[PDB]
Amino acid sequence: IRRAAYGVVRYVMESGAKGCEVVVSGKLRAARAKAMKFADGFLIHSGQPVNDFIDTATRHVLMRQGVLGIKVKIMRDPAKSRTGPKALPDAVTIIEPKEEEPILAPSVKDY
Amino acid sequence: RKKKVYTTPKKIKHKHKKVKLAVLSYYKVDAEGKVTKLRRECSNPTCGAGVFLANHKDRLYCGKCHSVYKVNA
RNA sequence: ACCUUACGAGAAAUCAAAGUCUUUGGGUUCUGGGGGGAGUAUGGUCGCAAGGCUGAAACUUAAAGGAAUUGACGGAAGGGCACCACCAGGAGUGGAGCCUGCGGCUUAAUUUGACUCAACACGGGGAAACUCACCAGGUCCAGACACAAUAAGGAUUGACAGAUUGAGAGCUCUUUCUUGAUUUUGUGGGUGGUGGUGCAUGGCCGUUCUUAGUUGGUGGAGUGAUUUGUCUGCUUAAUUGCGAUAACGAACGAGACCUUAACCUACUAAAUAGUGGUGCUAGCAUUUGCUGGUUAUCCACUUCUUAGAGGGACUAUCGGUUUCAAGCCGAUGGAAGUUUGAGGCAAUAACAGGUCUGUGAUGCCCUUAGACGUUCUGGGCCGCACGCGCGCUACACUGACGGAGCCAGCGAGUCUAACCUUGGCCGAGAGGUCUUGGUAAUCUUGUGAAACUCCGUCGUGCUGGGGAUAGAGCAUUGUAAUUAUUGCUCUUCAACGAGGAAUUCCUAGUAAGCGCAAGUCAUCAGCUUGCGUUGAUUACGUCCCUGCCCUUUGUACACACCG
Ligand SMILES: [Mg+2]
Ligand SMILES: [Mg+2]
Ligand SMILES: [Mg+2]
Ligand SMILES: [Mg+2]
Ligand SMILES: [Mg+2]
Ligand SMILES: [Mg+2]
Ligand SMILES: [Mg+2]
Ligand SMILES: [Mg+2]
Ligand SMILES: [Mg+2]
Ligand SMILES: [Mg+2]
Ligand SMILES: [Mg+2]
Ligand SMILES: [Mg+2]
Ligand SMILES: [Mg+2]
Ligand SMILES: [Mg+2]
Ligand SMILES: [Mg+2]
Ligand SMILES: [Mg+2]
Ligand SMILES: [Mg+2]
Ligand SMILES: [Mg+2]
Ligand SMILES: [Mg+2]
Ligand SMILES: [Mg+2]
Ligand SMILES: [Zn+2]
Repeated sequence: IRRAAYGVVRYVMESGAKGCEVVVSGKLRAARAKAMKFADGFLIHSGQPVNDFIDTATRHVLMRQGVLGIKVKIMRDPAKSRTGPKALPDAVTIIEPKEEEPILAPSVKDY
Repeated sequence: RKKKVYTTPKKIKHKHKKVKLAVLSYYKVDAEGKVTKLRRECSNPTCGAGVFLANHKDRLYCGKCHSVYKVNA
């Protein structure tokens, strides 16, 4: 179970995702159930950005002890979008000005 | 739940599955003659004189058409 | 004696000795060798005594203990928030009558879940049948498949009439036709279950908490668990930020984002939106005007209506006050200056919170043909001595009744069906009937809503306030309305004269008043989700009460004080 869950989170981050997150909830070896979380990268949680960049999915695996729910959250990288917003809402980038020397001598070029 | 006493009067009368009868198709039998037919058939639009008629007390059935065909003598 | 370093020491707290101790030797005396049993027995010895001093063992036990750390708690000390807390208030509820939900009682059954916030107009739970799970009865198999048995000189199915049955269930029987290998009887093995367990689970939802909280990298402190960063103060809705500063720089949550409402005589456009004209007319005036009607009069227009793209607010400008910083408070301008208003989304860690009765989501347990399956008929969920919780109508002239005026916004609506219904006619009404428009910016529909406004009757009287509880009829939905479905008429016309202790919600188009649409819906709203209409008073604070968070502190707690 961990092999798969570490395997799938490794695969998604190698595929160029910004963050991946898988949850397995269910009875493992005992009557008292327990949730495992397996994460890598970072993910946002709130706002309109989650709708556009997080893809989420839920499954019910039917074992012989009971149902095992499987959640997967994948944060795609905003830079590789090509359709819509290319960055998070509060990303600001100031472009570096190319620095040049002061002239100190007035001249006219002619034609 | 509380209990199941199965209170009701016992009426277990699961039916007879139409008890296998003895040798059938008794049309008539004729010593060195052609046989007429007991249990009159029916002048229907489908039944081709193959279905007989039950002989009840004062009525004649059909069986396959479940409709009385009795007429006055 | 104290303060500071840490050469050094130490398990650390801490220590100028507790240092000069694995690089181990200045001199000397005393005591200890896991926790109990036990400072107990026994024997001495001192003492008037009380007792003192010496002082075991059998046996028993896997820890007892020390110093720190992080939590949890404290009938410990401080700080900070919030109309699910208070302040100043507003409107109430608690009293009454009814409506509805829960407990109780009763019952054949009154099916069940959920009991502080975080159960109780909640399960979209407004149940006549169905739903439906409960009760009294009656059918059916819709018991796959396999193997045996039975058996084409019939394995099995169906029924006319009568008895029966609530019954036109031949269900069962009397009676005898019809069918043809599909079935039937067992053995397995399945299937179905609104049967059980939410304390065996998934998913979803609620709650902590929508408070402001959480975490790495690198550096610093510590042997370490850990700590600082993440803080004395000020500030903010906010660990929001300024400042201090062994910390710098970021991440998640907050914020940004998205939706919506407000501005645009700026752009692009429009009989499914709307003006103005010009035709054609009507009425009144008469001058050179006023108000309408008209769909083939047509020409132009976009202000208002609609939605595409954009613009616009960033607390702008000025003044004041504050390490003169983040900010805060006035004034001006502005459509807009409480986060511009309102939401949607919403961290880490949790909870034995709710849901197996939403699910063909589910493990196991039970049941499976006189069934806990499915269906049909009739009841029940509504039964009423009582106790609670959301509500509706009121207790009256700041009003009731009559006539007249008269204005919204959100929205829904039928075809292979019969939904929204205009108009004409009949009827007091509720309703009936004949046509029509609409699959919709086109028609219902300007949804002519109610409060309200103007004139009138009432005249402080449980009164023309209130309309509960009863009796007769007329209609509508529906297979069916009796424990009245709902609507209408007439009559009967109760409590209640502002409500004890208690207690809820709320800071501007907000509270409160007033209606309408939608959801459920064949019929039924006193419910909910929204929308407009009319529109206040009070405050712009604080920790007093109640909650929650943080700091300091103590701890023998850590399934954590229900220890
Ligand atoms: Mg869970
Ligand atoms: Mg200690
Ligand atoms: Mg009351
Ligand atoms: Mg209910
Ligand atoms: Mg209920
Ligand atoms: Mg049943
Ligand atoms: Mg079943
Ligand atoms: Mg059932
Ligand atoms: Mg559970
Ligand atoms: Mg470090
Ligand atoms: Mg270190
Ligand atoms: Mg660090
Ligand atoms: Mg000032
Ligand atoms: Mg009256
Ligand atoms: Mg309307
Ligand atoms: Mg009466
Ligand atoms: Mg009080
Ligand atoms: Mg109201
Ligand atoms: Mg103490
Ligand atoms: Mg302990
Ligand atoms: Zn025939």
